[PDB]
Amino acid sequence: FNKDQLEEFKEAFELFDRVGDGKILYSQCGDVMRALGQNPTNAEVLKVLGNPKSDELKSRRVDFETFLPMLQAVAKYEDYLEGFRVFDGNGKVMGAELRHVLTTLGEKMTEEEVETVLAGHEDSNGCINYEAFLKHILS
Amino acid sequence: WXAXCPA
Amino acid sequence: ELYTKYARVWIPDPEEVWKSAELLKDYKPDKVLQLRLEKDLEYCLDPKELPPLRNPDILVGENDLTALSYLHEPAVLHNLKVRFIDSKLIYTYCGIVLVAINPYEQLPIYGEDIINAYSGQNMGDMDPHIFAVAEEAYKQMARDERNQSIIVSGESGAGKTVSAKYAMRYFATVSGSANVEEKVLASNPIMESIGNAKTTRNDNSSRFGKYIEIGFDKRYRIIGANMRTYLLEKSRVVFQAEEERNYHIFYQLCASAALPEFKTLRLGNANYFHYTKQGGSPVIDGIDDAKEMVNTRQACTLLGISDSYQMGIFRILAGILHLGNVEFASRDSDSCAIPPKHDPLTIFCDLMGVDYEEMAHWLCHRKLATATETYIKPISKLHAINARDALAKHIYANLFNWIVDHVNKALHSTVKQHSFIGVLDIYGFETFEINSFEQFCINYANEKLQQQFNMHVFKLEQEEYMKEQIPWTLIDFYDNQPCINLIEAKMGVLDLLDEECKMPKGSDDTWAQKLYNTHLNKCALFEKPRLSNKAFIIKHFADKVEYQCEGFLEKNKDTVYEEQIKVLKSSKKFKLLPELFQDSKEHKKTVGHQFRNSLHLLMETLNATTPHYVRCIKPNDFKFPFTFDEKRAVQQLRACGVLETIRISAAGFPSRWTYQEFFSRYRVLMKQKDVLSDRKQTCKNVLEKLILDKDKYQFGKTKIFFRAGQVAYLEKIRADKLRAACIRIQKTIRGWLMRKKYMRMRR
Amino acid sequence: ETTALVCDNGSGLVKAGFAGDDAPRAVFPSIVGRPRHQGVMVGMGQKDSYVGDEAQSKRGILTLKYPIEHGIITNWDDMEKIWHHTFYNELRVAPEEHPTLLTEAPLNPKANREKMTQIMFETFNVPAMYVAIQAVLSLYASGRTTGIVLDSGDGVTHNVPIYEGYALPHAIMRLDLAGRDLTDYLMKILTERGYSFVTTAEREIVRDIKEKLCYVALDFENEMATAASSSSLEKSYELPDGQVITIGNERFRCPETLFQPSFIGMESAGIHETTYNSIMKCDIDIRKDLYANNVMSGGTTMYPGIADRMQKEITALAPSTMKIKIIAPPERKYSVWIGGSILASLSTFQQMWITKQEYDEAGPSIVHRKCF
Ligand SMILES: Nc1ncnc2c1ncn2[C@@H]1O[C@H](COP(=O)(O)OP(=O)(O)NP(=O)(O)O)[C@@H](O)[C@H]1O
Ligand SMILES: Nc1ncnc2c1ncn2[C@@H]1O[C@H](COP(=O)(O)OP(=O)(O)O)[C@@H](O)[C@H]1O
Ligand SMILES: [Mg+2]
Ligand SMILES: [Mg+2]
Ligand SMILES: [Mg+2]
Repeated sequence: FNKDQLEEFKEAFELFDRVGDGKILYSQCGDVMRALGQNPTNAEVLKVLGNPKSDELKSRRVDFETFLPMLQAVAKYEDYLEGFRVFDGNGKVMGAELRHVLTTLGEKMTEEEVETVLAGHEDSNGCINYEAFLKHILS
Repeated sequence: WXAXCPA
Repeated sequence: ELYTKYARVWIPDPEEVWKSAELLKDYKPDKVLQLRLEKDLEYCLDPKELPPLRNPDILVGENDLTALSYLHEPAVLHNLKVRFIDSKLIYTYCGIVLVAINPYEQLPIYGEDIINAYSGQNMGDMDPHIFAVAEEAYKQMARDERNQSIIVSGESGAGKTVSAKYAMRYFATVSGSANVEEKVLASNPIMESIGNAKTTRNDNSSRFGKYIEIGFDKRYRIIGANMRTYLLEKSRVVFQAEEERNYHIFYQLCASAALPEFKTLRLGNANYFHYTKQGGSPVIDGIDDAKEMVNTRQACTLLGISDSYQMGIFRILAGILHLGNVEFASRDSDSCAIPPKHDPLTIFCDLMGVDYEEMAHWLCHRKLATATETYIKPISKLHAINARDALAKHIYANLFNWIVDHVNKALHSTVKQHSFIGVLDIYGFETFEINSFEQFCINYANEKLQQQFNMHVFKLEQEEYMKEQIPWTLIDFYDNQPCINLIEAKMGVLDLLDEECKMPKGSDDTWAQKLYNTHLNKCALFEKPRLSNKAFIIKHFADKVEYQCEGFLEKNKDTVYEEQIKVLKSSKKFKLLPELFQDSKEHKKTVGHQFRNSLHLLMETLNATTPHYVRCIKPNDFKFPFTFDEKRAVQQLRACGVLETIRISAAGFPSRWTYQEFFSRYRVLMKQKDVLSDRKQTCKNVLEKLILDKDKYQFGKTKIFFRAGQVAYLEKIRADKLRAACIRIQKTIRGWLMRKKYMRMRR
Repeated sequence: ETTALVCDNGSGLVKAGFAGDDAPRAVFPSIVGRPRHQGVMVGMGQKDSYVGDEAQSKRGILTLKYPIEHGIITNWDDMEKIWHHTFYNELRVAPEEHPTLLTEAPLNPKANREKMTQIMFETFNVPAMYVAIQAVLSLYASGRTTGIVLDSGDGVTHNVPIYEGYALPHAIMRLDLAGRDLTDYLMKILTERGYSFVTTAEREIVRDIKEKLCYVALDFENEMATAASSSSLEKSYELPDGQVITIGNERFRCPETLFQPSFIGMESAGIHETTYNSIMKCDIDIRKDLYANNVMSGGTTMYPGIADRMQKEITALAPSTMKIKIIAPPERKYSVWIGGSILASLSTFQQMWITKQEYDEAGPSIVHRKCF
């Protein structure tokens, strides 16, 4: 990251500081990393966080200078399509099945997150054009 | 028998 | 390998036979496995086995145990248990066999709506139900003029009676005309009176096979039924071990003795008579014989035994009890006599209406008739007591046959019978602390049935294989014929027992010696218990059982002197007594030889007929509704032989799939160019990729077979891919969720 | 399925039947008749020779031969006629289909066993057969593994001690006294009272007199003094023509010759003192158990009082403190057959048979090693 990049990143980090001490919580680290264009799994996030225990993950605060190596480490299409074609082969995907798998397998999300990302992309049959939705979530 | 007796 | 981080396995436990462990860290090839439990364990892998794997959870709970990829004791037990406890389904296809766990409770699953749902269906499509067996028999009888049989097996209390009851009710519903089913049911309390006994493990253990034949007219209206019986235990009439009773009827009769009619019999209490006395336990908890007497006589009356005959029956039974009390004084080594004005014999002669002097004479002498010349000669007290007891046994077995004939007269219907379906209730395999001639016979019968079952399953699977055009040889046949030849064949255990009965100064010591000399290392299935010269071990299909010699020469001996029968035939007091005999080679036969011959007539009946099997299990001893115990059931599955059936099908090709449904399942694995619109050749390719050995799977014309491992691979690999795919999508979606959170940051 | 034939050749009676049944279903004398007179009438059914109950019926015109004398078969063509008659006429069963069990006395010549096997395989084609010692079979019949058998038929008498199912071959005794040579003496003493039975047909009448009226005296000198001193003992019997004959001391005096063979001019001691000498030839541990069982077998032991005379003088010879017991079941005439009927039915015996294969391979020689 260059100085300009470091300045933009610092500004973004400070926006996530909800206490005014110039720090975020460990549990926000993943959110900030994803907001900067990385798409790490919770496993990758916990790995760069050092697999913290519940107490420090929920209340220990780190400033930008400590976050930055973690952002760096995290930073350092055809598979996405085949992954969606798993759940297809007429180019559609049930809304119910995507909702179930995202809320029940892997790193399960909340129903509100899934409704939010899925809002407006499924038709009356309950089918999702997954190439367009993928372009949407990659934009 | 054959000697010491008739049968 | 199949063993990985967060695999699952079963490990043995003494308080429930098997318990589930996760594999805490992967195995690499020896001494130890690291295990995690519902807490944490490290476990010696020991000379040698790995612990059994656990099936992938989609398979668990599906109707047919053969569907499970891993076939082994704890997966079977688990599937039965989760179906029984969680689903509360009681019926399960093991292969062809229906397994029916006794629920100890009434259920709504029986009724005409269900019956109409089962009518016309194949076995496979609907969930297993006893009606789904009755329907198979019904339609196969429609397809083919061949009669059908249903075979119901297990320790009594497992509910073989109720399982027959429902099959009959199904026949009565699906086609109609007429009363016969209720008339069949009403026979049971007399059959259970004469033919059931308390045994150390059990009450109302039936000691005989019972075969009900249901006949049909050409339009398959029920005509009526006739009842046969086989394999009646006789030695129980005169001998009991500790904590056994004699057949119930003797005790019901003794407890009646205060009633008005029986006053003439001079019946005592049941500890008085030598044939009731030996067991130790006149009374049973919660079964009270004085009330049971009413049920017995009522069932006689519904089956229309005249109240003239009903008294005759109790006359004969009292005759037998009184007979056993007759006692002899020896007055030489070679001779004996009955002490004068002996009271038991006087009462016996009164009851049987015979000359006391002729009974008293014939009990102690036997008559040997050459062509011209006849000699009446004395006999040892030992022989006099053997003769008396063979007479008691011969009376009882004839009385039993006569009662069964009168019940047939009640059930029979004159309209000619086009074909029949027959239902066999027969005891299962038996093992106790002590094993004796009764167990030896019961286990021999079960081996012969288990052979016939192995034959039928092998035939069916062979014909399905060539229907699918696969080579036959791939199905081995597992054959217990060498054990049957151990027991029955010449110079067998039975043949040497029948020899040692006639041999001079035969004894169980000399009999055991003859066994060892004949078989001890000439055979693999026969072994001597290390510490004893008195016992021997036969390896049966289900288990090794150790038999004590010490009873068998007492129990195997029947011989009846014709003089003593002719005396009884002369009795003019009443008609039933000469009626029993009405009818010299047979009178020589030993009890083992009579049993071996009764079993041939049974097998000759069943081989006529195409079987469908039921097995019954008794999941907990204390009749707690809908409870299951691992430690009881693991025994009973061995006794009923479900476990050999399974392990013999665990070798082989236990699993089978349509190309359609396999492909539908596993499009997930398949690269879109590698998918053709043809299912068959695409999948024939894919399986060659996914599993090395064609040895593990065969392409049948319409179905894919696999060996027991192979479906586990498919579900494991499927889950591996589907997990990865989810994680990869999921994180990137969280990328956009953080975009929306930056939009939050602007708000 | 297939059940052995059991046949006892004996002398006098043949007795035969199927194994595993209670008593022989064919019994008849082993006697061959040939007619000796000129035949007058024509178109008669007149016949070369007759066997068994036929020859008894016609005996007035026949010469009767016994083909077995002192347990040795003397004539072979006669014996084949007797066997042929047994299987086809008495039992009516083809000998191809049934193993056969045949019985013999001990210490008789080996050629007897050889030729008796050769005839059974070659002419009858009996599929398997066996030859057994008469005395052994009496123990099977009487339910014992131990005893000394005293056996006397017509012809040979013999003793065989057996202990726990082992024979003791050096102690076996054989004596030619019994049964025929009693009758041949009874004819001579009856001549003293003025009756003459010479012909072979008359011998059968004397044999019937012996079977009916003779008995053994407890004390021989007391009863001779008594029957000298009274007519109380004296009985009369009716010949086949209706004459009547009266017999006194001769009736006890005949079977006494079993106990004093010097009457007929033999050397040996009587049956009590060969029984005792036989027990004396055994080792001293067993003797107490042989004295406790003496099994009498065969028809010449049927006379009334023969058991009580035996018990009395063996108790005189024996050491004073041992019980002597004589076992004499009323069956005993058939004991050898009943014993063989038991033996031929045992499962353990089905490996013992000489089978035709072994004979065809090894010839008549085999019998001596495989049997006894
Ligand atoms: N399919 C079933 N549905 C309902 N109850 C059942 C079923 N199978 C067994 N039972 C119960 O099992 C209990 C005992 O079975 P039952 O057939 O009466 O044993 P039984 O009288 O000893 N006959 P048996 O075991 O052959 O000697 C009864 O209370 C039944 O209700
Ligand atoms: N009741 C009897 N009393 C005395 N002697 C008899 C009696 N019955 C048969 N005998 C004689 O015994 C001999 C037959 O004995 P048996 O056992 O038949 O001989 P074998 O064993 O050779 O056939 C003949 O002398 C016969 O006359
Ligand atoms: Mg029952
Ligand atoms: Mg019941
Ligand atoms: Mg003889």
